[PDB]
Amino acid sequence: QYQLARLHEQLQAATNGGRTNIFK
Amino acid sequence: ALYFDITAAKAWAEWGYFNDRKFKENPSDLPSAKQALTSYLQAASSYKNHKSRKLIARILWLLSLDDANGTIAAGFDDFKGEIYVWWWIIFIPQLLVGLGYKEAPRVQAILLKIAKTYPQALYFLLRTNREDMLTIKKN
Amino acid sequence: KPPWELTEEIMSVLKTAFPLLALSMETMVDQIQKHFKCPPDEDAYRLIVALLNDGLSYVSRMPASYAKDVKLPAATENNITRFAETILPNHIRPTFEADFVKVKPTMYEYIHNLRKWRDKFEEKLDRRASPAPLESFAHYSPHLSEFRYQKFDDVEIPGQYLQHKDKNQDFIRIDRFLPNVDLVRT
Amino acid sequence: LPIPKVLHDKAIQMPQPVPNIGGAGSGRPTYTSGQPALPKTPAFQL
Amino acid sequence: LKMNFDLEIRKRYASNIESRMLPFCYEAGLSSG
Amino acid sequence: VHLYQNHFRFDQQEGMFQYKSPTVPFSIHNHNPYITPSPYVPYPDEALAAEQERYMLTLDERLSSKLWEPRFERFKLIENIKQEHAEKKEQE
Amino acid sequence: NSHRTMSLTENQLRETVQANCDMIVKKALALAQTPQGNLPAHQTVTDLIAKATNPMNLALCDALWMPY
Repeated sequence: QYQLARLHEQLQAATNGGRTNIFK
Repeated sequence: ALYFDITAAKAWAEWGYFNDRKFKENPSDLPSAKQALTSYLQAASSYKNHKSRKLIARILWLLSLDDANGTIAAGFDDFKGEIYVWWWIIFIPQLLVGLGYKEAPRVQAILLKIAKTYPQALYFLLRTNREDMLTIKKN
Repeated sequence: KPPWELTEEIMSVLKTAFPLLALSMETMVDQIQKHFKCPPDEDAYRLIVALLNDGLSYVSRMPASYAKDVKLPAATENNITRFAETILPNHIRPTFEADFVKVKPTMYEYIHNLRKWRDKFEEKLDRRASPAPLESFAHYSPHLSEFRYQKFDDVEIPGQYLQHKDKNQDFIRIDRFLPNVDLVRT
Repeated sequence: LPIPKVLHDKAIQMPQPVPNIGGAGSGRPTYTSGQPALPKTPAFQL
Repeated sequence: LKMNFDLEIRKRYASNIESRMLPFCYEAGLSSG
Repeated sequence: VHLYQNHFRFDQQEGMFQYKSPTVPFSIHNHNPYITPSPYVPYPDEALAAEQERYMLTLDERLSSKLWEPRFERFKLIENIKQEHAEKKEQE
Repeated sequence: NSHRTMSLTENQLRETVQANCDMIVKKALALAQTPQGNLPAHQTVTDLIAKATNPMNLALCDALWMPY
């Protein structure tokens, strides 16, 4: 739970909240 | 604008600066220099607000570029009004030096005016100049 | 006309108006000029320092003259002998003559002796009683005893017309000279 | 303008230690100022 | 005008009991804390 | 995926991911071409040491506790706010 | 002082005065300029300070100047 929340927060920060595609 | 103004020194200042630039670009248009001198005198008489010192410096610079006939040094005759010699006090050394360089009458008039109004602004410098001239000319 | 004629005309116009003020200013200037000139010791110190500095500058500009065999070139002998002759009190002239006017010294000895004389004069000037009474600089103390009581008009403190102001109604007037004078060596 | 005599009680009490409020943070070496009369000492162990 | 109550709750995933208490208070609705 | 000493990132990523994630530094006598030189330098067992450093860092709020993975959230928030404001202004 | 005027020419005085004023104004304008790229504002002053503090050219001064 805590690990999943931390990972989700990190991914949201990295992707700018879904505005950026880093996987292409 | 000068045809409509009453106490506008800015118009005189701008006209004088225009004529000064025109004389600078072409160093043979003495009438422009004379008009600039007259306009500077008018603006200085109109200001009386510590902004006349730059105009006085420009007038002194213009006076030293005159010819034998003294064409430039005629705005004084073409200008009517008072002088307000208080704003010329900072330039006493230049007037003292210039009273032996090609324009003695014009600076002597101002120095005589100062001698009757602010004697303590002029006494020491005049005394030193007199001693220096006496030593040099007739040692 | 000659500049001095115009200067005299200006001075005459200035004197015809404000006669008492002109008289007061002239008297004050004359007293300052008369009673505030250097004594002979300070003149000797000043000239010694000037000569030493000139010698050092010459040696710097033209090296190889600092050896113990170069005989005082540049014809400074004329300056040295003139200074020894007509610019010294009788009390120290024989010693300066015996030290310099002789052909003995080279540049090395020249600079050595100049340094010794400079040290002597510095030490002498440093041990005076610096605060001197003002009444000692006169025969009847015009500046101290009587300035406030033998002036015919008010005089401003000099130097206030060099500033950028719009009126002189608030200029400071001289009230008094303080009775103590400092002696300062640069 | 008015200067009352005595002064009321809340204006003449001695200062007490106060915490850091504002939400910006503390210990930042920047050019921000904010200051209470008497801040409270941080905890430490030597 | 308002208070961003969701910015303080997230700190739960960042003495210890005090640290964990405030997010719980804000989540429930206790503005006082 | 690109691998580095202590971080990694995807090919088209402008940030980095840490592996732990979900001269004379601090001297005023150093030199670089954009500051003036200093006149104090030529022209361009362990328990005791730890205890001394701990004593010297007393009351230092941020450093004493430490004795660091930036994410640029405030910068991204400012960018988003500015973009939204510009978009709103475009309409009017 | 040169005892070499012999002309008292207005044009010569005008030209010389203009040239000298231009030189001084150029020296004053160099200091107030900012760089083009991403450099700090007062970089020219920093360069002049480095030049003035260099021991290589401090050693070429006079002895009475006392460069030390």
